[PDB]
This record gives sequence, C-alpha cells and structure tokens, in this order.
Amino acid sequence: VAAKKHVPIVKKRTKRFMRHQSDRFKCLDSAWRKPKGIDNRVRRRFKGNLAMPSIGYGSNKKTKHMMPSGHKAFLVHNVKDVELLLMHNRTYAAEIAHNVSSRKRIDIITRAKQLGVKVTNAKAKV
Amino acid sequence: IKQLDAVYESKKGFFLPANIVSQADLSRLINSTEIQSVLRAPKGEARTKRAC
Amino acid sequence: PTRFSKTRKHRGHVVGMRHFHLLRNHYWRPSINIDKLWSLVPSDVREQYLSGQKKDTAPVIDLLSHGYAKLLGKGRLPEIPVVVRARYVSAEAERKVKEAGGVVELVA
Amino acid sequence: GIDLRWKHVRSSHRKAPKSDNVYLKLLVKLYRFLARRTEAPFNKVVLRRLFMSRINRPPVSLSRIARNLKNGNEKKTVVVVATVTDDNRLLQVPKMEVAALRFTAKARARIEAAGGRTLTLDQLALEKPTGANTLLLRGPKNAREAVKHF
Amino acid sequence: SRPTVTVFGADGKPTGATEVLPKVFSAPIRPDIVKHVHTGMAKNKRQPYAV
Amino acid sequence: SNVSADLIWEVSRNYNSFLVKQRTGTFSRDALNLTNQHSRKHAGFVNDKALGIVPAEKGVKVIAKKVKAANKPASSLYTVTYKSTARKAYKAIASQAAKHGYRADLRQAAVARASAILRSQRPVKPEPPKKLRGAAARR
RNA sequence: CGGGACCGAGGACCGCGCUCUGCAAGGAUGCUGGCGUAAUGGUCACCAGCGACCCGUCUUGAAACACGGACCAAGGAGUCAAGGUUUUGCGCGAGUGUUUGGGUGUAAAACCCGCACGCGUAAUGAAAGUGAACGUAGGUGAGAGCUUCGGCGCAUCAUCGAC
RNA sequence: AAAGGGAAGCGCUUGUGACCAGACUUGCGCCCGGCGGAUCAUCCGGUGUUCUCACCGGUGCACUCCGCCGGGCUCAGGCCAG
Repeated sequence: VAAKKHVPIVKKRTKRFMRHQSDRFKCLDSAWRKPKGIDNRVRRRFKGNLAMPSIGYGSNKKTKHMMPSGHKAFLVHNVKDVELLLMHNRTYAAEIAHNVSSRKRIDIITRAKQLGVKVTNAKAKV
Repeated sequence: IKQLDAVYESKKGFFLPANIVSQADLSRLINSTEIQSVLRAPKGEARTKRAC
Repeated sequence: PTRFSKTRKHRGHVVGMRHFHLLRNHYWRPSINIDKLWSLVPSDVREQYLSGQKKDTAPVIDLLSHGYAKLLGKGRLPEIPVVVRARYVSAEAERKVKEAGGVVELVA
Repeated sequence: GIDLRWKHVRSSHRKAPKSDNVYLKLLVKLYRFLARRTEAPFNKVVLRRLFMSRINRPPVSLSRIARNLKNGNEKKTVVVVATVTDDNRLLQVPKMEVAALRFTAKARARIEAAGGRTLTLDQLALEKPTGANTLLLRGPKNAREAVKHF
Repeated sequence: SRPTVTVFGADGKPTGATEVLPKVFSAPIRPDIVKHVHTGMAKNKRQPYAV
Repeated sequence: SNVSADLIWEVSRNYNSFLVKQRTGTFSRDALNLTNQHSRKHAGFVNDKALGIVPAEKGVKVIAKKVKAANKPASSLYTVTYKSTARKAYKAIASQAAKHGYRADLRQAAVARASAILRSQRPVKPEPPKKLRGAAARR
C-alpha cells in the first residue's frame, strides 16, 4: 500500500567517498580508507581535494534507512518471514533474499499481496 | 525429583545461595501503597509540550 | 581473547648472619590470640557456654590439635574458666586467662 | 570561532553499574524511581552506592555494626550497601535490624539467633521508602594491600 | 507450605500423586554467571593443536 | 520469589529464539506478540497477562494468558474463535482487552491486528499491467 | 506605505496575548493549471567554467636532499607461555583454593571426595627472643546520612594520646 | 561509443547523449437502486473465562444485519509549477 506520511527525504550528499589514488592504482579498491600519512593533502583538507566522511553528513533520524517510496527494507526468506510485516505494511517493505527459489518467491509474493506488503524485487525469477 | 533435595543437601561446602532481591516483582514493589503514599507529586508528563 | 586486544584496534596505525643448612621445621610455632580462642570451641557448646548453661564445666582446649604452639594476648576474654594446653604462652595472655579464671598448662 | 579558556567537563562518576546482575538491574530501576520521585537524600546516596564497584564497597562486620549501634542507635535500622560479614571476636551479638546487599551465612545465622532481622534492599524500600530511622554505614575503604602499597 | 508438582503416568494423565517441589527451583537465575561458567567448561574437552 | 515478568524480560531482552534483528529494526516471532515488535510492552512470553491474534479459516482466533495456569502450558491459553461480523469481533476483543483491566494498553494494537487479518482474508484485486517505459525497454 | 530574495522546522488541545462572533497570538495554508511519464530524479561517458604538485618513509625547528614504488593475484609482520602489578565482572568470606591424587562416568567431558599444602588471619629484631585494650577500642575539629530537632555522627582527613 | 593544438588522472556545478530505479494506475466513508444470503437485537440452555465478558445449539422472517453490482457525493491521493 501507500507509505505512511513522512518528512521529505533529503540526502546531504549522493556521491560516494572515493579512496585517494584508487583512480590511478588498480590494486587500490575505491572503498574509503582514511589517509594516515602526515603530509597527505586529503588528510590535511586542502581545497580542491577529495572530501572525507564525517558525522556532519549524517541522515535525518526521521528519514534514515528509508527508500524513496517511504518504506524500510526488511529481508525475508519465507512466508513466515513476510507475515511478520502484517502490522507494518505502511512502514516496511519486504525484500526477498537472493537465494530463495522461484516457487517460494511465488508463495511470498502471493502472501505479500494478501497482506498489502510491498515487495521491492517482485519481478525476480519470472 | 524426590532425590534432588538430598543431592543438594549432600554437597559439602556449598549451600543454596541467598538472593540480593527478595521480591522480584518490580511492578508490585513500585505500585505498592507503602511506596506510592510517600512519593512526591509528578513534575511533568511523558510528553512535554514545546514552549517556544 | 584476541578480539578484545588493543592491537586489533591499532591494525592500520603501526645482611647480618648466615644460617647454613636451615631447617624450617625447627622454628615452627604458629600463634593464636585469646580473642580467637573461643572460636576453637565447637559452635553449639560455645553458644551454651556463652549463654550460661554450663556453670560447673570448664572447656579444655588443645592448641596443638588445631595447629598452634603459642598463645598470644591480643583481645579480652569473658569471665569463663578455660583450661588451655599450649607449648608456649605470653605473659599478657596468661595474665588475661588468670583474670578469666582459667589456667594455662604447658605441654610439649 | 569562540575563545574558550575553560573547557566543559564530562562527568567523572558512574551513571550505571558495570555488573550484568539482573537483580542488581532491578534494584537500580527501583532506586532510580525512588530517587526521582522522592526528596529524601538517602535514596540518592543508596542509588549512587549501588552503582559502585567492589573495592568501593568494602565489607562491614557485625562488630562494626554493634559499635555503631551504641549511644541511642539501638533501634535504628542499619543499612549497608556492601556485604555483611561475621566477626568471631564478637562473642555476644546484640539484637539488630540490618538491611544489606548480601550477608554471609554466619552473619545471617548469628543475627537471626541473636533475634534481629535481615533485610534486602527492596524490603528496605518497602518498609522505609524515605530512609526514616536509618543508620547508613560503610566499611574501611583504605583497608587493602594495594592501598597500603600506594 | 511448599508447592507441589503433579506426577503423570505412562498415559500422559495424572496419577493423583503430587510431590513437594525441591528447594533448588527457587534459586536465583543468573545468566551472567551461567555464561561465565559455560565459557569456562566449554574449553575443558579441547585437544591441543600445534605445527 | 525469584521469578517475575521483570526478570524474564531482563533475561531475554538481548537474545531469545523469537528475536529477528536486522539493520532497519528488531522484530519478534512470538505468538503472543501484537505488532511483532521486540519490547517489554509487546513481549507476550514475558508478560503475565498477554494477548495474541492468529488468522483462522474465516475470521480471527484470540488467545489470552491465564494467570492461574502459568506452570501448565497445555491449559495456559484461553482461546476464542471469532467467525462473525468484524464490528462484533472488534467489540469482543476490546472487551477482553480493556474492560476487566487485562492489559488495557494492548487494546488498540489488538483491534488493529484483528482488522489487518480481516483485511488480509479479503479477495485480492488484480494488479494493472506493467507499462514499458523509455527506449531500451519499450523497443 | 511599498518592491525583491531565501526559508515553512513542528504535528489533537493546553500557553502568553490581542484589534475578542474572531485573530498575523507556542513554526504554511488556501486556490488553480499542465502532465502522469523517463516529464522530475538518478547513474555512466564527454565537453565547459573554476579549483587541484606523487604517494609512502626519514631528517631537523622545518623544507630541500635522500630511499622504495613497471603492473596484477595470493602470502606477509606486537604472538604464546610463565611471573608481577593496577583496574573491571563474579563466587565465598576470616577464611579461601575440587581437578597432585582417590571415587565415579553415557569415558580426555560432567559429577563427587578429603588429608596435607599455598596464600590470608601478627609483627619486629642480625640473632637469641619477645609479641599488640587505661578509657562504651581514647580526646579534639570537620564530615554524608539520620534525628525524639537536644544531638548521633559512616568512609576519610588533620592533630594529640595509648599498646 | 567517445575524446585528443607539448601529459593524463581528481573536486565543485550545469549541459548533451546513453541507460535506469522509483512513484502512479485509485482507496476510504455516506445517499440511493438492484441482487444473493440469513454467523442481525432480545430471550433460553451449555461451556470457557479476566467473574462479567464471550463462544456454541434454538429464536430473527427481512424498515434488521453481511457481501456483491450500478450510479451520485465528500475526503485523501503522484510530478512540476503559478
């Protein structure tokens, strides 16, 4: 069904925090690592450099963990898991685990449409 | 279930332990008349109105 | 446990005399004060003695059976006659026993 | 920027026990309620002493309790937030009403034999919720080998 | 008086017999101490390994 | 004594077999749990008086704890099956939840769960067909 | 008295008020239009304006010098034992420690047992040796808490005494 | 597929092209009309319970309850805006 009324979702930053020199070295994954060298310009926060993550980028407490539809994802593996969202169909949306077979997926989607629960990946294995 | 008492009485150097709490029902303890009759009046509610 | 160590947190950021042939069994004399003397009496008869159901009976205490050789004089005794059999005794302990009305017997 | 020569200081006292004892958690909840809803300083002191550790709660013996029972304190209820131990050097135990966190077996037996009463802290909260007619006692804090070698 | 517990037969129905509950069932329930002792005894059947 | 609902909550507040913990919330698989949330208010296995609502073939099935049969699990549940009008079901559920002081704080949650089950027992309307959108999906 | 920009946090009522049928008074509502899909939004590649030295190590006050780095995968560096010490949790408590050993076992588990022994309960002296109450276990000044509202006074501190 | 007048790579912000995730499709409540049924109110007996609340069997005889189908009305509904 439609989600519960909420404040607008505001993302302070949508770009990821890329690791320094990961764009030049293939042995460096792009996942964030804080520079610990004393002369590092990203660590010393010179202008024109990569930003570093900090708690000031944090998301709104009324809005954190919410998808753009206004729901929170709940991972389900079976019908007994999707029936835990009987009382939360306006705040939580079911998300079927990746290793659930197609028959069980049909069962979960049928039960979720009975309960009025949104499934985020209902088109899978069709 | 008849021999359990004799088993726990036959243990040397050990006794059934004394508890630090005699009445484990905190709701009865708090909402009893003996405590509630001497309490100060409430200074607010669960939800506080925003003043300004 | 390894997982609670700070190193896992730091992952990423690095006269007189000489006595030849001393035998310690020569100098074995444990000591007990008179304030713990009634603790050597078993509990029930101790309670009877302290309450006063034994006005014609005096307890005899062997300190060597309990593991003591000298009776020392710290504390005070009640007004009960007690026979104490000990290898050693101090003057103040024996004096307080005589005030209490007992006698200190010397044994070996 | 703002010039702050002084610095705001975080609290240097315990707000919650480190113990995982669920009974102690229930006692802490009860005395939090009592300290918040009563004006008696006894409840606040008892809550703070429940927060403390073992070396900050030294044992209190029956000889110490009998010493503090003298001079008009014979009818007051003795409150110790630490354990109560037995003293063999005390031959005659006076009649007393003691509420403690815990008792040793000898201390409890000798109190009951002398004719007193042993209480827990929740029974103390039931009978004396404001700490009326109470004698709050502590043991010798500096009586440790570590404190001697300090 | 102390509480009683019903004795059931081989048919799953009560036999009419009741027995006094032992005093160990009123002992304090201490999960922290149970965890400590369980952590201690779970290592007492281990076999050593070394290179 | 040494056992109470407060103690059972202190024991099982961090872990029990009903607990379902994820990033976006903590749930409970209890039968006596209204709203399926892990809290002292809704821990039916913890609390001495508790309610639970289960769907039936038609209508709801409400179980309640019996205070005098706590140590007898086979006879500890008072069960009523409501296969009737929804308004009468809500009336009887609120009556057993609030009239005699048997967990009056669970009244709204119990009526809400009964309404949710009665909604779920309705026939499901067919979904509209998915519209293909854009360039690569459309062609 | 106009003209313009940015913003709309909260979510039943309560309050302070006023111009008092109500209100601009403890946080935006009312009306209307187009569209209902890639239109908004997002990701990727590129162009444009502005910004932006190559990382690690070492040195001193600092740079500079110097050293390592063709690239990728996997491996790769504060560990364990014993002995102390401080702090935390727990059990018992003037005692405490079953597990050298014996009993038992569903068998390297779990359960049970007790003699000795270790540490603690007494110190001091090189040693022989001796060995801790004058007093409600002392007086005075503070001291949480309690109080019958006169005081009693925990821990602890300072000081004078006693053994 | 794209860029290239002696470096490329990176940050902020638009644009172009390519490719996408959502959201939405209507719900709820009244007034009528037409159907299909009596798990409507009261009363009686039994049973269980929280000891006054419910379930079960009879009683309803259709101005009462419960679903369905056609309309009408009110409210709430997506994106960008004045």
